Amino acid sequence: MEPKRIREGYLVKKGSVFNTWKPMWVVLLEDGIEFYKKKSDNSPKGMIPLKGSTLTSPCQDFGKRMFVFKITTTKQQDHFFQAAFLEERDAWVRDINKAIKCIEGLEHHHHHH
Repeated sequence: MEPKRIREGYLVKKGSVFNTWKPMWVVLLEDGIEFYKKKSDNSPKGMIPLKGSTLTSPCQDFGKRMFVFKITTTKQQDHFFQAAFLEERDAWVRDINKAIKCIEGLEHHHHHH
């Protein structure tokens, strides 16, 4: 009903506290991926620009355990987060990287004339 995001779920993201790794709620939207702690902590912990982010798969030595990839928002903001399994690892990183690669071609204001 109210909830209207492209791909929302709950994965652990490392970026907000003192360098750690804890599960969290995150919703990638077609205009930006904003994630909080629960389906709606009511206050987002950090957002991701849907244009200028990178993807690292595999990732670096930051976990490299189950399925943890590393993204780099145009603001040099690394994002090492792991899903619950491979299917959710490529489905989450592909949905966030897809929306970011889709906004680069989804602009408005046409100047045909």
